Formats: sequence, C-alpha cells, structure tokens
Amino acid sequence: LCLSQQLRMKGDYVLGGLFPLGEARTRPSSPVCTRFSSNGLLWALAMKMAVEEINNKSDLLPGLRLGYDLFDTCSEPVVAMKPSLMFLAKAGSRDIAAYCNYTQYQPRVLAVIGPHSSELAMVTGKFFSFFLMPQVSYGASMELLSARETFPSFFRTVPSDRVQLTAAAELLQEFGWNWVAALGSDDEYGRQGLSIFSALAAARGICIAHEGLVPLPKVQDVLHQVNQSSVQVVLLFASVHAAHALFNYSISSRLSPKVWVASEAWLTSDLVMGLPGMAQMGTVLGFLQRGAQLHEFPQYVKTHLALATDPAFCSALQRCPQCDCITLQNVSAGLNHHQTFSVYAAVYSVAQALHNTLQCNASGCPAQDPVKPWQLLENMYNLTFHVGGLPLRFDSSGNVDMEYDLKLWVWQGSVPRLHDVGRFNGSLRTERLKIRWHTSDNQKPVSRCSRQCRVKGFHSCCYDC
Amino acid sequence: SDFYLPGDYLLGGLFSLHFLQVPMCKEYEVKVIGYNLMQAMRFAVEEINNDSSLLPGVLLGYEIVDVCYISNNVQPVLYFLAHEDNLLPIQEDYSNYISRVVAVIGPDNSESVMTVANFLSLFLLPQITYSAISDELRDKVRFPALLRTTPSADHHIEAMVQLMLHFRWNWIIVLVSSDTYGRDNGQLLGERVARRDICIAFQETLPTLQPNQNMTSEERQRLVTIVDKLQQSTARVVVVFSPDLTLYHFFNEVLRQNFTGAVWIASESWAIDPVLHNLTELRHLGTFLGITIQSVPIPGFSEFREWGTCNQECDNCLNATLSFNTILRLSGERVVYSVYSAVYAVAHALHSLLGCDKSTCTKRVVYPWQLLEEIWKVNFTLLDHQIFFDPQGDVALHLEIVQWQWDRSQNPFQSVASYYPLQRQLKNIQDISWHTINNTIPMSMCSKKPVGIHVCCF
Ligand SMILES: *[C@@H]1O[C@H](CO)[C@@H](O)[C@H](O)[C@H]1NC(C)=O
Ligand SMILES: *[C@@H]1O[C@H](CO)[C@@H](O)[C@H](O)[C@H]1NC(C)=O
Ligand SMILES: *[C@@H]1O[C@H](CO)[C@@H](O)[C@H](O)[C@H]1NC(C)=O
Ligand SMILES: *[C@@H]1O[C@H](CO)[C@@H](O)[C@H](O)[C@H]1NC(C)=O
Ligand SMILES: *[C@@H]1O[C@H](CO)[C@@H](O)[C@H](O)[C@H]1NC(C)=O
Ligand SMILES: *[C@@H]1O[C@H](CO)[C@@H](O)[C@H](O)[C@H]1NC(C)=O
Ligand SMILES: *[C@@H]1O[C@H](CO)[C@@H](O)[C@H](O)[C@H]1NC(C)=O
Ligand SMILES: *[C@@H]1O[C@H](CO)[C@@H](O)[C@H](O)[C@H]1NC(C)=O
Ligand SMILES: *[C@@H]1O[C@H](CO)[C@@H](O)[C@H](O)[C@H]1NC(C)=O
Ligand SMILES: *[C@@H]1O[C@H](CO)[C@@H](O)[C@H](O)[C@H]1NC(C)=O
Ligand SMILES: *[C@@H]1O[C@H](CO)[C@@H](O)[C@H](O)[C@H]1NC(C)=O
Ligand SMILES: *[C@@H]1O[C@H](CO)[C@@H](O)[C@H](O)[C@H]1NC(C)=O
Ligand SMILES: *[C@@H]1O[C@H](CO)[C@@H](O)[C@H](O)[C@H]1NC(C)=O
Ligand SMILES: *[C@@H]1O[C@H](CO)[C@@H](O)[C@H](O)[C@H]1NC(C)=O
Ligand SMILES: *[C@@H]1O[C@H](CO)[C@@H](O)[C@H](O)[C@H]1NC(C)=O
Repeated sequence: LCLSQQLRMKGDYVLGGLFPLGEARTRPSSPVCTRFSSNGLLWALAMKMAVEEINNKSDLLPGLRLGYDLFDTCSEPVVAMKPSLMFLAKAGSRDIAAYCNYTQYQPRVLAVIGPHSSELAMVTGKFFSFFLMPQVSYGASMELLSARETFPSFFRTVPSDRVQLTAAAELLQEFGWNWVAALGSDDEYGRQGLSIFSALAAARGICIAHEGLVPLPKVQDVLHQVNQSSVQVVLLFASVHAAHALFNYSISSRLSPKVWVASEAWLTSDLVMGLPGMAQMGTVLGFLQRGAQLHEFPQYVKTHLALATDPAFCSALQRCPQCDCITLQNVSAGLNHHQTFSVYAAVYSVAQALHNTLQCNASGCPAQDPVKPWQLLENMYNLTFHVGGLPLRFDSSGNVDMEYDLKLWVWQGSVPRLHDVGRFNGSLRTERLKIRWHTSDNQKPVSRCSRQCRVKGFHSCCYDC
Repeated sequence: SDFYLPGDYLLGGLFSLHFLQVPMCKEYEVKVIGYNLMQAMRFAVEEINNDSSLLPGVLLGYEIVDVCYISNNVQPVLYFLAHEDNLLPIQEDYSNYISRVVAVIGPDNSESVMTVANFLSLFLLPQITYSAISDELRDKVRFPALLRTTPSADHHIEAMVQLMLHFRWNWIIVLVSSDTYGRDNGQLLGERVARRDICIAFQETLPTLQPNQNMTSEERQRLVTIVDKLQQSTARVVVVFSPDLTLYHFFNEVLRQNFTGAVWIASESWAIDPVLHNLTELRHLGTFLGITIQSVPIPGFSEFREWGTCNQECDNCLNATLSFNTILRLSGERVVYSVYSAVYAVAHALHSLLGCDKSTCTKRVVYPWQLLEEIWKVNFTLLDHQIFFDPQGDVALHLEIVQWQWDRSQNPFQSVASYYPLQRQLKNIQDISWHTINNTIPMSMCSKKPVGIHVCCF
C-alpha cells in the first residue's frame, strides 16, 4: 500500500512521533512488533494530516516546510527507547554523544509528539528531560508527569487525572456524599488516582470508608470491605478490564445497587456498558472530557487510503511493515476517535511554538540559524495556540485546560445511554432535577457520616455517634 | 582522584553523594552514606586486585560517577554505555557491542534504579543495586538486567508483621509519606497485615517537607491533625513509612504536643539514620524499633575509610564524614557490605566467564549480556555469608530489628532480633528496653459481637 513509506517526509524542521503502530530475551536485541494496531495508525495519520494542513497554511510557519518521523513504539518501553535515542542523535549521524548537558547536543528532530501510554510517557520524558527536548503527549494523563522538577520539557494536550478527580470530589461534596469508598485498579493508574483522591477528599471534608485496589484479570475481599461499611457511593478509578472484572463479580454476587463514580476509562467503554444485568447495580455517574473532534479526519483517512493504492503515487514517493498489508475495513472501526484531536492539537501546539520562536509574521519570516529544541521550551509554556478555531493554552505545568461533562447511564430497554447532567470548568455545576436515580423512588442516595457528635474511616475522620 | 581507576575491565558506579540551568549535585548538602558506600566499592575492587586467587592477572577498574537521588540519572548511563570517545552508536542488535563498563553498581533509590535500568535494558548490561527495596524491581521482564544484594520491601514488611505478632499487637497505626515509596510500602504492609489478623486503626499521609526550609501553615495544620488523631487513637504501635529527610518536622509536633507512650516502628529509610538519631530528644516518645540489614563486619574497611567529566567530584564529603566517623564505626556495615558483595559477585561472574583458575586468564573480549548471563549463577562464600541470586534477582541477606538506645559509648542502634529471608521467620529475639513503668511489653489491642469494620475490634 506504500503507506509505511509515508511515515517520513523531509522538512526544514522535522517533528518526531511515538505511536503504538504495532503490538507484541538473552541477547540485547530490540523486539519487533508484527501485530497491527489500528489506533496507532489512526493517530499517526492524525499527526500527518495536522502537519500537511499546517504546511498548506500561509500565515502559520510561512515559507518553511514541516516534516515528521513517525516511529512505531509498542506498549513496551524497550522498543520505544530506540526511536528516542535516534531522535536525539545528531542530524546525518547514527551516534549520540555523551555530553555533560543539553546545550552541546544538536538533535535531529525539533520536538517529539510523545507516547500515548502514561508509563511510556514517564520513561521517554525522563530520558528527554536531560536534553530539554520539548515533548507534547496525547493521552498521557497520570498526574506525576506534571512535576517540572523531573519533567522540565513534558507537555500534553489531554487533561491530567487530577482534573477529573477534583471534579469527582466536587461532585461528592456538592451532593452531600462525605462517607464514600474509593477503589482503584491495581496498576499504576488506579494507585495514582487513589493517592490523589485521598488528598482531595481529606481537603474537601470527605472521608474514605475503605481504600482498596481491585486486581486486573482478592476482588471478593474488596467487595466485602466495601459492603462492610454503610457506603452508598463508591468511586471506581480503575481501567476497563479491572472495572469489568469487579462489575462481573458483583453482578454474579447480586451485590446491592450503589452510586458508582466512573473514571474516563470505563465510563464510555462498551465492554462494561453492555454487560448483562448492570441495570440492577445502581447509577453510574462519570466525568467525560469535553473536547472537539476532527470533522474531516474520516474523509482524510479514506482518501489517503484510496490514493495510497496508485502505483504512480508510490513510485513518485521499514518502520511498519504490517501497515502496508491492510485495507480500509481494518481501520474504519476507530475512525471517530477522540485522541485524533489530541494528536492534531499537539502538532498544532508545536507548530505555533516554533512559529513564535522564529518570530515569523504573516507575510514572511526572518532568516536565522536553526533553533535547538530547548529554544522551544520558553515559547511552549504560557503559549496560546488555536486548534480548529477553539483557543488552547499550556499551563506553567505543561497541562492543557478543557471542560468536563458530567454524564450518567440512563437505561431504556437494556440500552444504556449518556446524558448531560452537569459541567465542570474548575467549578462544578449540576442539574440534579434531571438525574434519574436507582433507588425505590427518585431520591438521591444518602451516603453520610457525622463529623461531630466512636471514630471510624480509613483516615479516622468520621464518628459513629 | 578516587572516582576513577584504570583497569582491564571497568565497572560503573552510581552513588548518591548529595529549567534552563541545571543545578549540579555538588551544590546540594553532602550525604555521608553515599561516600561511605563509594569507598566500600573502591575497597572491594582494591581487595579483589590485591588477591591473586580471584581474577589473577586481570586488573579490575571502575568509573564512579556522583549520582543524585532524582536529579541526574541519565548522563551517567549515557557515559557508561558510550565508547572511549563519548560516542554511543544506535543499532538494532547490541550482541557484539562493547561498552566502556561491563557492569554497574547501580544507584541506591528505587526511582533512580528504575530510570537507569530502563536504559540499561536495551544493552542487557548488568546492574546490581544496593539499598533499593521496591517490590517492583523484582520484575525480570521489565528489568531483565537488574540484580540486587538486599532484600525487597517484601521481607521488610514480613519482619514488621512478625515483630507485631511476637509481641501480640493487632491494633497498629500506619503513617506513610506522599511519595511513591511511602504509598507502596503502606499498601504492601496493609495487604499483608489484613490476612494475619492484625488490624490497622487508620492510615495517614505526612506532607512532603524537606528540612532546613520554611514550611507553610497548611502543612502545620495537617501535622496538628495527624498528631491529634494519633493521640485520640487507642492503638499504641505506629509504623512510619517515610524518607529519612521528611520526619524531623513531624516528630517535633509529637514532642511539642507531648504525645507519649507509643512503640514506633521504622522502615529502612530512617531506622539506622544517624542524623535522625542525632536528635536525642525522641527518647521520651516511647521505644523506637527499625527494620534494616544485619551488620556484617568487613575486616580492614574501617581503617581503609579512616585512612582516606561531570557530577564526579565532592569536597565536603570528607569533612562531613569526619564528624560521623565514630557513630558509623560503632554501627557497623549494613549497606557497605551490600556494595561489597555486589562488587564481589560481579568479580566472581567475570572470573567464571573468563574461565581461569589460579593462573593468568584468557583476557578475551566480554559483552555485558554474557556477564549478565554468567552472574545469575554465582554462588560463593563472602565473609561467612552465601552470596547467590534468587530467580528474581535478590540476595537473601539477613535483616535485623534494631532498637534505638541513646549511648555514644555503645552501638547506637542495638540489635534485638534477626530476620531470615530464606525461611521468612524472625528468631533470636533478645531483651528490649520498654518505655513502660516495669519494662512490661506494651499492649496494642482495641478489645480486651463485632463493632466496626475491623475484625480485631469487638
Ligand atoms: C493542501 O492543498 C492542496 C492544494 O494545494 C490540496 O490538494 C490538499 O488536499 C491540501 N491538503 C490538506 C488540506 O491536508
Ligand atoms: C452486604 O451487606 C448487606 C447489608 O448489611 C447484607 O445483608 C449482606 O449479607 C452483605 N453481603 C452480601 C454478599 O451482600
Ligand atoms: C464472572 O464471575 C463469575 C464468578 O466468579 C465467573 O464464573 C465468570 O466467568 C465471570 N465472567 C467473565 C466474563 O469473566
Ligand atoms: C485486515 O483485515 C483482515 C480481515 O479481518 C485480517 O485478516 C488482516 O489481518 C487485517 N490486516 C492487518 C491486521 O494487518
Ligand atoms: C515579516 O517577515 C519578512 C521576512 O523576514 C520581513 O521581510 C518583513 O519585514 C516582516 N514584516 C512584515 C510586516 O512583513
Ligand atoms: C501567561 O499566563 C498569564 C497568567 O495566567 C497570562 O496573563 C498571560 O496572558 C499568558 N500569556 C500568554 C497566553 O501568552
Ligand atoms: C465556569 O462556569 C461557571 C458556571 O458553572 C461560569 O459562571 C464561569 O464563568 C465559568 N468560568 C470560566 C473560566 O469559563
Ligand atoms: C554545561 O556544561 C558545560 C561544560 O563545559 C559548562 O561550561 C556549562 O556551564 C554547563 N551549562 C549549564 C550547567 O547550564
Ligand atoms: C592491599 O590493600 C591495602 C588496603 O587494605 C592497600 O593499602 C595495599 O596497598 C594493597 N596491597 C598490599 C600489597 O598490601
Ligand atoms: C524563615 O526563614 C528564615 C531564614 O532562614 C528564618 O530565619 C525564619 O525563622 C524562617 N521562619 C519564619 C517564620 O520567618
Ligand atoms: C507538653 O506539651 C504541651 C502541648 O504543647 C504543653 O502545653 C505542655 O506544657 C508540655 N509539657 C508538659 C509537662 O505537659
Ligand atoms: C548530635 O547531636 C549533638 C547534641 O545536639 C550535637 O552536638 C552534635 O553535633 C550532633 N552530631 C554529631 C555528633 O555528629
Ligand atoms: C575541614 O575543616 C577544617 C577545620 O576543621 C579545615 O581546615 C579544612 O580545610 C576543611 N576541609 C575542607 C573544607 O575540605
Ligand atoms: C551454593 O553453594 C552451597 C555450598 O556448596 C550449597 O549448599 C548451595 O545449595 C548452593 N546454592 C545454590 C542456590 O545452588
Ligand atoms: C514493678 O516490679 C517490681 C518488681 O517485681 C515490683 O516490686 C513493683 O511493685 C512493680 N511496680 C508496679 C507499679 O507494677
């Protein structure tokens, strides 16, 4: 299909890409991923579309071409480290020197559109921070990436987990639920979510009755401890598989309905929405990211896949050997993905930061020596970049800002659907008169403890008067 | 200087001696423990060279680089992996690639070891870490080339639980720190303690507060609330999982608030911490116990220590360790022997790989993956301890519950129990001087029909 041949195009400033194009030792041999992942290719194509339509623009990066180096990084970090080491090699050379600091390097890519994975983002950001290479990531949400002490050059176009956990704590405090149970997946995502929510609850007056980790596919003990407390609201900050395992077990065990606060991982995933019998396990309330979508992206994918088949185009014109032997059917499933806008916005943010750094103007742009990657960091913080007509900004911590929508599962003929019952923009706003609860009538469930009159709670907050 | 000795086979060393501009590690406050461990590694290399039986005719060199706790854990690794011209090639296969160092004695904190191992895994360069106790380092698919000469937090938590069971404490308080170390340690202790009929009254997180700094009022109120919760609670055994730096402010409130009569259990972070025992005012707070490594006396190392590119030099280390010489001498060797045995395990693996015996060796070229292959199978006697690695890259070195007795003329941390990781059983428990009126063992029970979530309470 000559598709993998288009993961590289030269330019005045070449971008870098870390996408999960493929999926899965005694010798130090880099593993090769032969399995094909559709999301990785879709995100690579989103970055490609952003770069090409930036090149088409006249008032953004005038008179200069923008390239990219899309590199397949599996979920493993050992396979992703090699593209990073190639990223930081001197242009035209296959060696990376061992200098005492960043100022002596001349990297071959201006910036890196970092990995989707949060653990991979941690590893590659820790590596890139030595060289002060700007790396803006899509879909890496875990909060500890926001520490400028250890990640001076890590940016992201997705909100961190702290924003949604603050929204959840605000929802608990507004609804009067100050006696709740907090659960998280046993992986790093759930543990970090639990650690953040502990401090948020302690600051907001909420006490956690029980704080457990749900294992990925024990669970009986976790659900028994949850039931031991008179807790009506449970915050489940877990991944899709851990949440699915817990919900399957509690459905099989006929566990009583509860208010479930949903992370963005399983709030919308059809694996848990379509689980039979879930309608009898209480209301699911979650915060879903309020972001835009690439309206012309599916058209772009289909026309690019159609054009890749022409022998003349490829003749005029490996990273992903399995990307050649595919068809439109293998990729049309995830065409309307939200992370495509995140990749597109990351590319646009790097383009705007570069345009500001060179001090280019609409008619033309001044000529000077090429800028090092560390020169972008000054103009990446405190930066306003417009993506699809909607303004976006990078925080002092490298975090982007977007609103959230409070959604609930409304059941109609065993078909759960999301409806807007709130909106978070740093301050929660809800319409509880249109929230349909699971109780006998439409009364909000009561999950409360008395702070003043026997001590109780995981952190010894409440009292049993 | 002492940060480099030319030799036939080099040996990287990473020791913790302490956005546009990068603050070098040399400007931070000097940590004596790192310099002590670095001297331990140098003495081990020197003693290996002295001895004509192990690696005969082969010089063992090293390249020691000052690493920080978090700040710098990248360039050191890039420098070790590069050639003599500070140039590291990028290639898919490293089976025939020769690095400057053949193995590294890795850093001492979990995050630094993870960062170094995530980049050494591409070359399968051996890395033996001392004093790092994360249970996550036991993953040999995530860290194929990572080994360890200390027990993990598994055995530290096991020792704590056995100490609790021996003295019949089933009502304990857990205080963790905000960093990943305290959270992981507290979660592991809780999950282990929940199945041995010991209940946790509550758990709290201490704020991140480095000493010698001005702290805000919110942290002060948090400490006030935590100490008030401690005082109100009926549990009189407190386990603290926090770095050795962040506890000075917290113990001052326990004292300023005058909360007395508790048994404090210390993680390895601050159990043998000499500057923290230097406080000398916590004596009225109860009894202090701590989990750490058994002392292994290295003959000739105390006299060797007393006799003595970038991030590779410190100046205040000698003058800082001069004032701690006598307490370090009396406390023995705990992590020093870990560095010693790491160096000796690497040397024995090199000796086995070269295939020589009491005569000149073959002096062949060595790839670090080959040395990593050969080092899993080392099994030798070093100072009357058997040094061999578990299938998860760990050495079963005996732990020790140690009791803080305030006496400069004796061992400042008196050993009271010995933990054996191989059998996971704590034995040889000696007399403990209790804070009670008649030296009776303190009681930590919530109950002399169930009440509450805890099974221990009724
Ligand atoms: C760029 O403009 C060309 C015409 O100059 C057009 O054919 C192409 O589709 C555009 N590409 C984009 C918008 O990505
Ligand atoms: C859960 O708690 C309820 C209410 O106390 C109780 O009836 C039930 O037996 C408990 N266990 C399960 C498995 O539902
Ligand atoms: C749900 O849990 C039950 C009870 O343990 C088990 O038999 C069943 O296989 C689980 N279902 C799935 C889809 O894993
Ligand atoms: C394309 O789809 C077909 C039909 O499902 C499948 O057999 C093939 O492996 C796919 N190609 C890939 C994954 O590269
Ligand atoms: C814009 O940049 C061009 C090219 O460097 C320069 O000649 C011109 O003066 C700048 N300003 C305007 C207003 O065109
Ligand atoms: C930088 O942030 C400050 C403080 O929020 C703001 O006033 C300023 O406009 C920002 N600068 C930009 C967006 O260029
Ligand atoms: C956030 O939403 C509230 C209403 O919920 C509104 O009054 C406020 O202006 C909004 N803030 C921003 C910064 O948009
Ligand atoms: C980088 O290292 C060089 C080594 O020559 C030194 O001169 C320079 O000051 C360093 N830059 C920093 C620390 O920002
Ligand atoms: C042996 O090691 C000691 C340190 O204990 C050192 O002083 C000495 O030079 C070495 N060689 C001999 C021959 O003693
Ligand atoms: C703040 O720091 C200064 C300077 O070290 C010190 O003298 C003072 O005691 C600290 N605290 C307050 C409350 O000023
Ligand atoms: C103990 O500390 C408390 C709390 O600050 C203080 O009021 C009291 O004077 C101190 N001394 C005694 C002997 O209680
Ligand atoms: C230990 O504490 C004492 C008493 O405050 C102090 O004088 C001494 O400097 C401290 N440090 C040592 C002995 O290293
Ligand atoms: C150590 O302190 C002594 C005085 O006690 C001084 O003479 C010497 O220069 C110091 N050494 C250093 C700062 O390296
Ligand atoms: C190591 O050697 C000792 C002494 O010969 C032996 O008893 C022990 O089984 C060996 N250990 C292993 C793990 O092979
Ligand atoms: C302490 O023990 C001694 C020795 O048996 C006994 O005489 C004394 O009465 C005891 N005191 C208390 C307060 O139990």
